[PDB]
Amino acid sequence: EDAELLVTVRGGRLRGIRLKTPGGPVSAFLGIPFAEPPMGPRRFLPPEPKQPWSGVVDATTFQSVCYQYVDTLYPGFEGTEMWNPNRELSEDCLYLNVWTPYPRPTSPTPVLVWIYGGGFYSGASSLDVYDGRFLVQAERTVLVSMNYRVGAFGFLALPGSREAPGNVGLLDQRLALQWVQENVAAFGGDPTSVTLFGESAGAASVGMHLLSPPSRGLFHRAVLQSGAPNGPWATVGMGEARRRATQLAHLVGCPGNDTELVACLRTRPAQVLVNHEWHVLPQESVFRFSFVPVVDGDFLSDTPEALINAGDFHGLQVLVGVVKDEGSYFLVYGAPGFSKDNESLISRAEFLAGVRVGVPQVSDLAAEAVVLHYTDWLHPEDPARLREALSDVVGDHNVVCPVAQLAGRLAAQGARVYAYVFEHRASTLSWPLWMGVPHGYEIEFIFGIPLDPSRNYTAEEKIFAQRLMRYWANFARTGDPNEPPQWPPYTAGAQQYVSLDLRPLEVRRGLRAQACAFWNRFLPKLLSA
Amino acid sequence: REDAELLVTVRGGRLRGIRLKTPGGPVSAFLGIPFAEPPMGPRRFLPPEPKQPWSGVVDATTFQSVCYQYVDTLYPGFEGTEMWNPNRELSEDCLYLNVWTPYPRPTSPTPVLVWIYGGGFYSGASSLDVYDGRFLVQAERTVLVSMNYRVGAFGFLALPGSREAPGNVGLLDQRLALQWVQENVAAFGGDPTSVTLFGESAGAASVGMHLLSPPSRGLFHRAVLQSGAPNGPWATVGMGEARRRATQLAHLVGCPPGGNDTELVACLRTRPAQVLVNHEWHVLPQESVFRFSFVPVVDGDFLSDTPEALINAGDFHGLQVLVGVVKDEGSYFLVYGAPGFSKDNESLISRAEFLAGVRVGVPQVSDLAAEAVVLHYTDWLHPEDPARLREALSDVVGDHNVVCPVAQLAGRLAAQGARVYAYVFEHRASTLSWPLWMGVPHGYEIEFIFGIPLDPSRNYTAEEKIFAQRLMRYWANFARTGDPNEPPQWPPYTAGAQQYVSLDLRPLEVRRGLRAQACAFWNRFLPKLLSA
Ligand SMILES: *[C@@H]1O[C@H](CO[C@@H]2O[C@@H](C)[C@@H](O)[C@@H](O)[C@@H]2O)[C@@H](O[C@@H]2O[C@H](CO)[C@@H](O)[C@H](O)[C@H]2NC(C)=O)[C@H](O)[C@H]1NC(C)=O
Ligand SMILES: *[C@@H]1O[C@H](CO[C@@H]2O[C@@H](C)[C@@H](O)[C@@H](O)[C@@H]2O)[C@@H](O[C@@H]2O[C@H](CO)[C@@H](O)[C@H](O)[C@H]2NC(C)=O)[C@H](O)[C@H]1NC(C)=O
Ligand SMILES: *[C@@H]1O[C@H](CO[C@@H]2O[C@@H](C)[C@@H](O)[C@@H](O)[C@@H]2O)[C@@H](O[C@@H]2O[C@H](CO)[C@@H](O)[C@H](O)[C@H]2NC(C)=O)[C@H](O)[C@H]1NC(C)=O
Ligand SMILES: *[P@](=O)(/N=C(\C)N(CC)CC)OCC
Ligand SMILES: CCO[P@@H](=O)/N=C(\C)N(CC)CC
Repeated sequence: EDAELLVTVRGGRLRGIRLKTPGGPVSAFLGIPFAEPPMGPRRFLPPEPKQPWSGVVDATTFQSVCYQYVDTLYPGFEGTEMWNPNRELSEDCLYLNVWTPYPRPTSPTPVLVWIYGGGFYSGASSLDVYDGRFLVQAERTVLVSMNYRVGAFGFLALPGSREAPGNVGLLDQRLALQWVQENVAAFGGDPTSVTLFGESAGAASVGMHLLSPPSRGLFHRAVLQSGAPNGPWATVGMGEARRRATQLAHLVGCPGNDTELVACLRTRPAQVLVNHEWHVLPQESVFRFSFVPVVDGDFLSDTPEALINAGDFHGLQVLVGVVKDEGSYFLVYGAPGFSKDNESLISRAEFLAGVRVGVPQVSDLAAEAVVLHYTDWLHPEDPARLREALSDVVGDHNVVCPVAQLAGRLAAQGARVYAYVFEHRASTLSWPLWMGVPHGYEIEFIFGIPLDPSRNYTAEEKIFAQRLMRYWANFARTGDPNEPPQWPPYTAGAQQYVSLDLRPLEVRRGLRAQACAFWNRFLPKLLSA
Repeated sequence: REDAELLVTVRGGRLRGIRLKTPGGPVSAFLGIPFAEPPMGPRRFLPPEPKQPWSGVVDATTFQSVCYQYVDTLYPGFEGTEMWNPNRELSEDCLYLNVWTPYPRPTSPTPVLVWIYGGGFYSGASSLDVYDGRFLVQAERTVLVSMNYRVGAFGFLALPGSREAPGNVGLLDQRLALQWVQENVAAFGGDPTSVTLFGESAGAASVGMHLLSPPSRGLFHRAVLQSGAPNGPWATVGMGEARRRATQLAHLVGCPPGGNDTELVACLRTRPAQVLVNHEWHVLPQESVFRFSFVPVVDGDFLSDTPEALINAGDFHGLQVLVGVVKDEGSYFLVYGAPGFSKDNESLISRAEFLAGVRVGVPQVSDLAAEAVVLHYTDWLHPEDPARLREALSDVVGDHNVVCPVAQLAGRLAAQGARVYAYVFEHRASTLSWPLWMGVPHGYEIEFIFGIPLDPSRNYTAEEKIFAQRLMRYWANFARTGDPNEPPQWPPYTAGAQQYVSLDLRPLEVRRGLRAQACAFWNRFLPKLLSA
């Protein structure tokens, strides 16, 4: 009966499991309840702290995945199934996981806290690609990851109402961060050295905790991978949030009091809400999600973009970056002429049609400005160039330029910023070659998944993964990824970043500076007049 | 006695010319042929009336007066500016034309080249040294004609709808000269069935307007547009703005002491010509470069619609045109008002001066339009580099006013049935007096087209004399056949391939795109922005 796997937290006693890695054992505590189950009357409500328990909670296996849409675009395809739930769906899903070295550390060790992505409509801390055992063994850190409510269950908002205030999925994350502050020392973690990191909507979540004062005291450093809180998909206004919530109620046979409305929604099975989730969007689109954080003055006192411009970020260190081809993944989900199973050599007409889908809810004039900038007017109809251009449109608008704006504003306002572009295409990648390095496929290297012997990564890849784990952990420990070729900080003027691939670090200038000047500087002025 | 080669009878009466010496042999020149009644006194602002017949022999032996115009004083005594200033006395009695013909007179009908000078519709003269037609005629055996036309208020002041000052009379001066060519050029040996118009800057815009005006279209067969287009943002003005500028000029000179148009023009006609010139520039609505007070007006008569509309909607089958630009169209105009610019220093401007220059180089556009210009012409990896900013503002002014209007005209004509040839002139003359940073400025291909390097009193290199002879051959080949190529090839310009040739001391090099990325902004996007 192993004392290393027995831990007492404030709520009671836990029993963990000893996990094997190629580098030696790891202690894991999986499925720790940090909130009361948000069931029945608690649906749509802020999380409530988990009440204490007697006896020993079995923390030896992942708990349920929060209720979410399950992707069916390519059934059985590894490229999509790796993101789908690998545990049963349940609204009883507010659990977190702790990985720690074996034996448990006696002195405080820096803590890494992972927030998964998935467009605020999906995701789980139990996915194979988020396995924390390799990072913990290799870099001697404590790693924490939590489940948080997604879709309507986490972000349906009737603003001003108590029954459905919105942003409760963000409050799930905050409660887990508060849990870390109060309990991580029992596992050997240092609550005074907590580094948030997340990808896609998880990166947008990290940025929103940066911009919400009640969350700012719960961590010390931040890593934003391929996502930003100022992304055009990451927040929604109060009026549009109310419209989407009201439209969902109509679609599921629900009725006008906000109270009556939510009460009827609470009688519906969770799967029924999921089945109508995508139908409340105003337009046919890619890279848009129905229920996302709402700007209502509470969690976010203003839009993330306003909060970024007006903040004093002295004393903050951030690590941000993007993959080489942020836009390609999303094109197969609705852009005309695109598929993972052919070359997606689109025509000019399909390109123009894709622009309206990839840049939804903008005026015709705004769309024409997009076409002007992303057309090569010496080769206006070349299919290969059009395919690459539409990928750039979607990737720049939704990921690269929001990340570039956040990096530049934080750096100019006192933060130390390190920026990267991930440019290695995994030898095991199942997506076609034309997609390049797609969104989300740096994660497996950050987590050291290539070190798993049962996988088919090359020897060079394993060394690459170990390099990236060292950068990320160096940043967690010191706020500086460099090993004491150097990685210089990103600044609004020099705009320096490094490329991450099998070659040594290469310093370059500009995160798509010409393109992002369009999205970040001109287009806001066009839309306002 | 008399040299029969220098005696010609036209419809108005008899003329006596002069024999000119050229390095290649003699040429007959008839300079100062009256083609209209002098538009003086009551005839000021009125359409030209044909010159009434005369008895005896008119001596057409020297250039006549320059039409009344502003005289540039930016760099007094400087060759780069003085070469464009009048070289004859100013007078409203200025409606004369010139004919150069080979000596002896041609035996069979010879193709005719007709030159229309530029000068922003406010200046210019057919008598400038750089327009000397003796070298083209001797080298290529063509007949060359050039005319004076009224400029400034005298040629383009418009009170639209008014009978006393209808506007566009300077264009009617050009048309009357073209009608004179049809009726009389055969007496000099010229072929009235093979007439090629060519002009530069506002002369090129004038050529394009004759292409788009049916009464002029029957008077010529081919066109050459050098560094100018009728669809340039400076080349035409609306009816209301023309009336506002004309009314403001009258107000500035004490007329009336608006109101009745007849009375208004009658008061203007009592003012000395120099008094009108002295107030010409004060009627512009905004501080700017590349904008001129009195230009052709779109009033439904000479131009039934805007040139852009007429170009987009026209059928141009059976037409051959040659168009082109110099390498640095914008640089010349920057020293005339862009902050931080001068011919006497490097003009390495700051970011603030660049932003200020954009409003001067793109006048009368909304703040949003100006922001679009700044977005496009800023290198956001080097947003404050002075050298890059200087080059960028030159591109802004050159693309907006010359390159992109020419590219739009070239693309639409080619797509709608015309045979188009396009060039970029990239040779900086060894004799150029402008600073090195200005590159190949606007207007400095003309001396090579006219073969000026062949003048023995000039100091051009031997390569430049060979170069000049190449260009004269291209232009005359086009005049004779509609194809500059010899009976390295010059391919036609098309809306898709967008092929043009570089003209310099090296052989022809074929390239693609007349600043396609930049001109997509000016020609395709910016119009949509201004309408919303
Ligand atoms: C590339 O594929 C897309 C997607 O089509 C699907 O996948 C293909 C592998 C094939 O099995 C198709 O039959 C599938 O529908 C093609 O775009 C579709 O084209 C059809 C016309 O044949 C049209 O009815 C659909 O609406 C199109 N779908 C989308 C999303 O645009 C595309 O034509 C293929 N490119 C080729 C073949 O060059
Ligand atoms: C605008 O004024 C003209 C000119 O009026 C003439 O000149 C003034 C100085 C004054 O002496 C008037 O008495 C003159 O008549 C008008 O054109 C004249 O119209 C009359 C009547 O139809 C005619 O007999 C004259 O020949 C015209 N003179 C011309 C054409 O030179 C014109 O009608 C006025 N328009 C208005 C007031 O709208
Ligand atoms: C480059 O020259 C301009 C023009 O100034 C004139 O020309 C210069 C060559 C020199 O002879 C000056 O004395 C002339 O006044 C400079 O811009 C001017 O700067 C002065 C004061 O420095 C100001 O009063 C004028 O308004 C400016 N004019 C314009 C059009 O901006 C410019 O500063 C010079 N650049 C240098 C020296 O780097
Ligand atoms: P992100 O939330 N993340 C996505 C789509 N992902 C699958 C590749 C990683 C979990 O994108 C929407 C912002
Ligand atoms: C539209 C303004 O440009 P154009 O009229 N021509 C110019 C300025 N010159 C002087 C270099 C040639 C006569």
